Amino acid sequence: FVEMVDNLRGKSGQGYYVEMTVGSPPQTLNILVDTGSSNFAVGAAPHPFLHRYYQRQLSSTYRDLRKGVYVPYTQGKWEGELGTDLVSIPHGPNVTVRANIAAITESDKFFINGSNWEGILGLAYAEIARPDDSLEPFFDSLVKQTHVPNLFSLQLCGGGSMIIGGIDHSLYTGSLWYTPIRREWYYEVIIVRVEINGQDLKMDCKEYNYDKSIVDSGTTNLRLPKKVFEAAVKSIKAASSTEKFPDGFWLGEQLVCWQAGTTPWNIFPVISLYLMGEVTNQSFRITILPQQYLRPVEDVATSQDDCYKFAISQSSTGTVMGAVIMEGFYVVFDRARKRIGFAVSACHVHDEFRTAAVEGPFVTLDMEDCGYNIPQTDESRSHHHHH
Ligand SMILES: CCCc1cscc1C[C@H](NC1=NC(C)(C)Cc2cc(Cl)ccc21)C(=O)O
Ligand SMILES: [Zn+2]
Ligand SMILES: [Zn+2]
Ligand SMILES: [Zn+2]
Repeated sequence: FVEMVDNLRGKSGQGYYVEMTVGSPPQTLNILVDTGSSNFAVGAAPHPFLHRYYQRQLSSTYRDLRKGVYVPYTQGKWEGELGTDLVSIPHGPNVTVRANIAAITESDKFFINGSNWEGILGLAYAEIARPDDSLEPFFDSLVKQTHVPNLFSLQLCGGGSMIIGGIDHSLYTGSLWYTPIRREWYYEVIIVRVEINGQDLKMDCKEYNYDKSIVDSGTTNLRLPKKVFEAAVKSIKAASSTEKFPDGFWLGEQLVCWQAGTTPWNIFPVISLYLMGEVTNQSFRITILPQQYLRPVEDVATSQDDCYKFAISQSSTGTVMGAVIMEGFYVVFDRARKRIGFAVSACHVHDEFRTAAVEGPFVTLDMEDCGYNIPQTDESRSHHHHH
């Protein structure tokens, strides 16, 4: 897949984007790759932080679906008008498809200064598409209309590659290990064990996946459920206790610095997440270096210093394995086989003495179902799904 290597740009803090062309003649736009959502949505009116956007009036192949859509986040919102147009990925597969496109007409705190993407590509499943699961996501349209294989892989480099329809063995080293997709909505997986510098957190493993665990290229941080977040911070604090940081650091709200080149990497522990194997009673681990969760941020005054933000944060909506965790790894989203693969990426994050790793198997004489069952609402229970 030589044509698809290096088809991503961006960083964990602002997102990774791929070029896509919409309409005819083709309008080229840079589009955020988001495995945490399922809508293809592009800015479609002027915005102070955009200079280009999708002009529906310039596309001869645009069709209005005459239905609006409103997508609120905790942190902002986008809204728009649904339609369809021709869509290609110029540094992707040699195919063109008719896809749904939400033309974003208004938004709040969605587009950010200097991100360089004008739209989001929701790669997750129809169950979570807005307004409902009848709006076919982009990837489903791609596979249905072209028989490209039903899989894509992400190598995020903190630069990167989204390989559509296959696995490129140049982008990884060592074994690819697969964890099952628990349910096809988010890319949901199950964590069976957590260690921080070799020490087991020793929590009921359902706590790890409360109320889900997901792989999300649209989220910067590793996000952890409250109880797990507190046990991890306690453990990382213990390891690094030669350094007393302000509370705002552990909250992600403040940088901590050392003199250029002197950052004591060794006092920050590795985190291993053991993911359910394809074989019952097997798991494998992904091992995250401190350089993945302590992220450099160059502030104006501190030119003499390397300064860092803590990129693990508390969640009330489950574990999120966001971009800073994926950056170590070649991640295969094998929708055909309902599984996600992890291998050590060819773009390595390095540490003096330790390596981000993917290792297995680890066998357990049980476990234990570590999956959590989200309490079924009457709203969910009642919608009919006639497919
Ligand atoms: C790696 C992408 C990071 C990135 C680009 S813009 C903001 C971020 C940080 C991200 N939040 C968001 N992600 C996307 C996928 C764009 C969805 C969304 C919508 C709104 Cl209305 C506000 C923030 C975010 C996070 O919470 O971590
Ligand atoms: Zn190009
Ligand atoms: Zn019905
Ligand atoms: Zn349905």
